[PDB]
Amino acid sequence: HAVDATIQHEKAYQRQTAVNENMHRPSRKHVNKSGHIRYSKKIGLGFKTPAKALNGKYIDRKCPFTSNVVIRGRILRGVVHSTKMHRTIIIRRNYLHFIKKYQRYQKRHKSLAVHCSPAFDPKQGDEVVIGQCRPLSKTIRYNVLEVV
Amino acid sequence: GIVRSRLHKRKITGGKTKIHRKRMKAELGRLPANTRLGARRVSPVRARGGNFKIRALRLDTGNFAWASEAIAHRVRLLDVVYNATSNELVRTKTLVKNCIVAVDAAPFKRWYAKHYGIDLKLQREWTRRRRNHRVEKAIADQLREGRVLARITSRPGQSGRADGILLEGAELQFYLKRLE
Amino acid sequence: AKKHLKRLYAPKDWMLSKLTGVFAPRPRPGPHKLRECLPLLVIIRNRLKYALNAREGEMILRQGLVHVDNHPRRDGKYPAGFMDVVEIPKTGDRFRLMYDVKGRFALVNLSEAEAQIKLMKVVNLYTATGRVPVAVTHDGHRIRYPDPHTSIGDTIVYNVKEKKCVDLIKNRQGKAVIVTGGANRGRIGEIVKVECHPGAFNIAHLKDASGAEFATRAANIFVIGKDLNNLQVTVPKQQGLRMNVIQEREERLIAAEARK
Amino acid sequence: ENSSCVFVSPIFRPSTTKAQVMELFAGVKVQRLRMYRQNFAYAYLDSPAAAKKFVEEKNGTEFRGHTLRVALSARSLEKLRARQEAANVVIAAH
Amino acid sequence: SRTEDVRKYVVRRRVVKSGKKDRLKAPKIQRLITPRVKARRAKKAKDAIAKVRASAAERREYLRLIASNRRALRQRDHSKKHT
RNA sequence: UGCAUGCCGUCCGUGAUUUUUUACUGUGACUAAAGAAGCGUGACUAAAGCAGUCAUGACUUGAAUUAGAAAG
RNA sequence: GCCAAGCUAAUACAUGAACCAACCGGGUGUCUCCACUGAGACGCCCAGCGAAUGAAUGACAGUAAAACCAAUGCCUGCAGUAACACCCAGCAGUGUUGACUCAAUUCAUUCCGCGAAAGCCGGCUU
Repeated sequence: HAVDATIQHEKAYQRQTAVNENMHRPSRKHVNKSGHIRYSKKIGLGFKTPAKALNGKYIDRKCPFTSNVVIRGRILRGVVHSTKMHRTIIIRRNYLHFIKKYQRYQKRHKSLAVHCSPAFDPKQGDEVVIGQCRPLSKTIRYNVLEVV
Repeated sequence: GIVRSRLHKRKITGGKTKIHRKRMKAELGRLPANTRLGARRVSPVRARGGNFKIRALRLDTGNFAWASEAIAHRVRLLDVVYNATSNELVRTKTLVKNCIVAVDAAPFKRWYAKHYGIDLKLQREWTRRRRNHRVEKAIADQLREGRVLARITSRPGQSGRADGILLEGAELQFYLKRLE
Repeated sequence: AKKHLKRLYAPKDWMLSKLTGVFAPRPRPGPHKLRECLPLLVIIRNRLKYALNAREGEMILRQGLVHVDNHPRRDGKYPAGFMDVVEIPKTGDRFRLMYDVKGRFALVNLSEAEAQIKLMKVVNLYTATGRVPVAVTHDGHRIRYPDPHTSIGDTIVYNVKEKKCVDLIKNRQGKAVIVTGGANRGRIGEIVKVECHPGAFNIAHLKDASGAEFATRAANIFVIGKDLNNLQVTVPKQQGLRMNVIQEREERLIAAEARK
Repeated sequence: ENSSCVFVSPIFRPSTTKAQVMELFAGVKVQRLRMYRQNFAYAYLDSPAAAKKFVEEKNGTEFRGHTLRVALSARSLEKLRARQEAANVVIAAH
Repeated sequence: SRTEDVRKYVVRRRVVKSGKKDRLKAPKIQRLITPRVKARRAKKAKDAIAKVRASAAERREYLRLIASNRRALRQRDHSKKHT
């Protein structure tokens, strides 16, 4: 094959670790619909692999569907707050907290940094489902699993 | 000594962490190997649990694989040509994982002749082997020139070895243009 | 690197008094967990009264007079646990360690025939070098060639004299189990259904012989027979039936009046 | 137990022609050769009765290239003919 | 010589104490190979090969069981089609 | 070692098709002792303790039970 | 707190075990045979646990009737049909999890850590 200029925008060549793309007799186990070889996996907790993961061309280590990152621990929900960073977003969780002495509630919120794979295109104000993973940066502990 | 803890870092609020404990051995770091090209010289390091890490200081030979043929050979290293971190590493000829090197191509030529009967007993399994098999012009051009490009796949500062794989496909063209 | 155990921090089931010592014997690593075991010194000094103190317990144990699973044990900190067989041939005593209806450790007397086998729960299955399937047990045993139908929830009947497996009982909808942990420990029931929640704890719903309903986590049930009437092991006196607290107190008062 | 067919091993189909086997065979034998196991060879004598050619030689002697073994095949040629009649009907039936 | 006994040539030291019999002191000989020791070593090799032989037999029985259960399923299938 | 083989509603895996939470409330699970509540017990009573009671041993002795924020 | 010389133990340190003793695979040379390539010897290598790099396996689970070539299997043309050119005619066609680049297996090249303590007692020539 030739070099895809739409993808190779770095000083080092971008490739998937799991498979070898330069194979003369590729195996149908990891053969994509468009001929090429692509590695993808099924994560566990009743979630579906997006079609862009199986049939796309993006290279993303730290993607739960196309890399060695696994999902284990907590599953949470939140609303998208900011999308200014590259391949990572900020989400907000809003909740009510009870005070016993004054039998009443007060509004509180929390913020989390979440890695977003190129399979999704969330916008500010949208709702997402996220899952816990191993530490990926100084602050990132979650990965986007579905966009609603 | 060197530590790997997060205590000295700033908080995301910009505030300063007040440390109320001394440094612990369980969070240490060590000085880098800075492996160079030359006659073999290694140094053992006793790591946690009693196991040993082999710190390579100089290397000049390695085990390199031709992925298409699923074989491997032991060959001599000649030069360091490219490095994505910085070209000051190329100037000093430093060996690290994922750097591009040039290796001797003579052992690979000998294997090709003895396996396919092609120069670049009655039982002719060669005719069977050449059926539905072809070689890339980019590789054969280097095999005739004497040296062939390869990518280091091991971590010399952790295991003491410099192993790798030959460049083929679109990855070969990517680095050829970056060297042109 | 902890090697002590304060008496206030020791498990309540050991029944050690708070006023008669600062420390308790700390069990060593072994077949059973520290929080779910009963050290040999506690068995021989308390419970059975063959030893009056720790000095006499050491005399008995270090001679090799106590056998656990057909093997002499010489350590008073050896952790003994659920379904273990303890034999003292010089005295002529054989017991199995079980849970009574109140969740406490109980020693059940055994006949010579019944002392040759023990029930083993599978907890893991993996492949060893040379493609050998291995089954890991709740008491740390490693069986090198289990039956091809073995699953992680099943129970294995194991002959300890010949070191050979004899039978396999599967975890199904119509089987009898005993609870080994939680608030319902010691109760014997029958499986009604099992709820599967991937990634979290599965929940089992059980039915007692008297029709009472209760539930536990799937990791706390232990298969012991194909139905409530054909059990492959001997159970304690109460047969795993929880009794009403109001009713139980009334009978105890009546019995005291008649006894005197 | 006396049976018509007799089993011959370890003759090799690709190395020996058809003419070679009856050279060892006394006669009146129907030959069939198998390739799933090279050694296999079934010899159904016309009038075997007491298999003199099987009780004699067999394990004691050796065929060309390799030693040979013979055992009673416990197979009746009549049953094969019965299946042959049914099979031909099936071929006609389709 | 190689076959000569060495216990006879060990050096004895004489100790004299007043009003007591003489004391003769000789070392205990180390690395003295006796027929009791020779039999002990040879048993170790014999049981090591025995244990490995038993393990291979256990493997054959397991593979026999797997194959036998596998052939009964296809035999049962052929029985259904025949009837 | 074929020593073998036969005499409509469900179960389980995978694909296709489209959507309702949170909160409150009822149960249930999972949750160290010591401390608090309290069932039994004439340590001479009590503050205590978990023991002891009765005729080559028995009581197939006893040591019941509860509450503990919020979040999950 | 210390120096030099002379003696001497090991379960300290170092070295080191052929045949008994198997199954299975990869690469290659001389003999027999078939056909005009295929099979079997024979030789010759190399194949342990663990570690490193590379290549495969680590399943399937969206449609059905039939022709034509070359190579094969079984019947005397397509019935019958785990797989496999003999020694083994069933000596793995089947690891686990919610999920794995994990467990384990085969192939190529490379380490350059791995005693049967070369041990100690006891009971009856073993």
